[PDB]
Amino acid sequence: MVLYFIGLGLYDERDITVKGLEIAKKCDYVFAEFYTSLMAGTTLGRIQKLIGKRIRVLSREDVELNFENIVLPLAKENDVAFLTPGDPLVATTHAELRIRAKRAGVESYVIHAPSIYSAVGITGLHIYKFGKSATVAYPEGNWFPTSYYDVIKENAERGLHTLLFLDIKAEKRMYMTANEAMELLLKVEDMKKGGVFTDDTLVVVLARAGSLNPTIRAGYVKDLIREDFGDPPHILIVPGKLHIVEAEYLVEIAGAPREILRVNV
Amino acid sequence: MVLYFIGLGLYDERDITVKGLEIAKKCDYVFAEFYTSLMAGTTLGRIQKLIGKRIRVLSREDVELNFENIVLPLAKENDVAFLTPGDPLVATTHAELRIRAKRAGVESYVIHAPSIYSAVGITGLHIYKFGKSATVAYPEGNWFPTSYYDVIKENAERGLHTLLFLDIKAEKRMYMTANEAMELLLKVEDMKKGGVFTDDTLVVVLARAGSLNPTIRAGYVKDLIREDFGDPPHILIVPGKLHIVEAEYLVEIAGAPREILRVNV
Ligand SMILES: Nc1ncnc2c1ncn2[C@@H]1O[C@H](CSCC[C@H](N)C(=O)O)[C@@H](O)[C@H]1O
Repeated sequence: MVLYFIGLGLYDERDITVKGLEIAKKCDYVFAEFYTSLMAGTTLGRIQKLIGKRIRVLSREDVELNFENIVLPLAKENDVAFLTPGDPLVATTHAELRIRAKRAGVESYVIHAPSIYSAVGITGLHIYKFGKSATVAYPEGNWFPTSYYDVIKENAERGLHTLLFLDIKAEKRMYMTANEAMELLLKVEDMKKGGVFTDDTLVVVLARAGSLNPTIRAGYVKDLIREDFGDPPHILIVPGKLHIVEAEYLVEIAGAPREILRVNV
Repeated sequence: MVLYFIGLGLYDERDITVKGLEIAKKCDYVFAEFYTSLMAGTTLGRIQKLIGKRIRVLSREDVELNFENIVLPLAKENDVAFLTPGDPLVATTHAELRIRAKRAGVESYVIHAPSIYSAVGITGLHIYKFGKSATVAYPEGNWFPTSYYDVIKENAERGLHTLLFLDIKAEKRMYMTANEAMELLLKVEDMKKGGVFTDDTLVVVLARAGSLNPTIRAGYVKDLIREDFGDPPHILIVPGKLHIVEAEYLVEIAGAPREILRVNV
């Protein structure tokens, strides 16, 4: 009669909360989705070993089209867990699943976990200064989406930071790198000429948040565009004007050039 | 030797990540602060029992004025952990503490935990649509903070949602309720008269996120301003223009008036 939405956290199998783990262990059935994002620091096998139960993986179609035929029927007479990378319901499509549960007469509860949305606090940038967020999508064929560029423009003009989620082909486990994102943005700039993203733009790259050894780097595009930030996942942030405290953290912790202390504050 | 900043999560001792728990258990000294937020579902004793270590609680003065005199000295020859509610670097000034650690020649690591900043996803509002955030602070003496009103105005004009952290005076055991925040906002509205926050404004309240049964309510200020949302902590949200699915979730899950389903595109 109960469905638990449980977050797995940021990077590996230990990023789930104690609450999430203990509840998952006592569930009769455990399902999981890895299409909204991936858990780069672990494997399905390691998550399964930790929880001590078979993990039934579901595709985007299984969920979006058949959630009520696959998960809810069992949740009706058993305790069922639905694992998701990060924090449940951050992904835009997850919320509606609780309405499906209600419609089916199934109680649902949410067990939170760390999300990249909040983990970016490790960049030293003040969380309250983050504006609207966006996703940088790979252009394909004759389609060249650029809405993320406008998001940066609107946040930056108001002195706000912009969190940029990078494209991920979950199924193929292929990640867009911060370098690729920077090239795209430079390409978009050359087309819109909005003076939003150039070689002189200060950016912050956060890779493998959740790991004990994430890569946190800050600097100008001209210098970071060909830098190796390590294995995925990568997150790109275009900060707005900096509070001196934010700048000092970027210099001392993220290796930012001293120049940001006088150019970006 | 090393210093770990470990988040404890949203509501109780089990909101800590497995990674955080396993590391805390092996530290030589464990310190913590409980003034940045309120964990309403646990006690110091329960946290101490879970980690199996005595926890030395520090006050705001201890941290802000003497972190480098109380904590860092021990981290030079021991493994030390500093625990905090929620995520250690969200809506706190703890990031600066990493700079102090560096200058003291101490390596520091960050272990994330569920944060209210991302847990708001449980309201059904799209996380990427949240703009700049703000804090509603208690007026003191002749000083009456009003910056949060302008943040709402700015976000709303862009169609973005506004997350409002509510004030806390830990040593006095005072936790601002959503009701008190709404009352303060109505007063700022009468002063600035910008039509930003009125009796007809739609708001969302999230109380005790992290618990299995948090209070999630949506409705007009005139109806919710006197409603009992239960024990603190509370967070207040002023949505921008709603997507149809956001409205559906607020109606189905947060008990919002069915009329909001009819969005004015
Ligand atoms: N479980 C919870 N439910 C509702 N609001 C919460 C909450 N935890 C924190 N808050 C809100 O956030 C304020 C503290 S701000 C510090 C937040 C913390 N670092 C985190 O990551 O969550 C509180 O006064 C309250 O308004």
